[PDB]
Amino acid sequence: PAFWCSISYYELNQRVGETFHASQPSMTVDGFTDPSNSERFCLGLLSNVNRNAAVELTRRHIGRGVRLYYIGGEVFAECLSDSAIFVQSPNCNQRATVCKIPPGCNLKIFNNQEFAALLAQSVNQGFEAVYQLTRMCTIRMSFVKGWTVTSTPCWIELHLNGPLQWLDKVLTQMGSPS
Repeated sequence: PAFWCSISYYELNQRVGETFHASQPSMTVDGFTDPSNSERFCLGLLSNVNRNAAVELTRRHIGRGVRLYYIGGEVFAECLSDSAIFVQSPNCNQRATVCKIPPGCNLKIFNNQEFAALLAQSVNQGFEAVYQLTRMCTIRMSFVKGWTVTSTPCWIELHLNGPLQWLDKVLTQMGSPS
């Protein structure tokens, strides 16, 4: 996939900034006021007229944030911030729980071997069963405070394009012969 994922930033229930499209296998999402580029999604420059003290307080603790890694269809997250990050990944929980990644730690947030196995099995269950897997292609992550997700001050939503494109391909193959 051209862009392995798209990342959208949120402040409580408010969408902030444009969607980040990841083209590099490794990149960071941090709270710095630097311009974003292919290797970093910087949340510090983003403005929000309706931003309260709670959100601005959290934003100051993001720091180095999180480094995301894409390899072999798998996705890993590493907490660079000195405050923890919290991930809600259906695929990860498949082994709605929120995982806490403390400072300096790492976790595989998307297992493509697990996904492939669930996909092969889901085909036998029908179109709807395969489509249900789209839910594992969306991962939410919050900075500093864990958790609805709209109740956390700073969070991002990732959409994994590789798995989604694969699901599209399979669903297409399931076209009824009639």
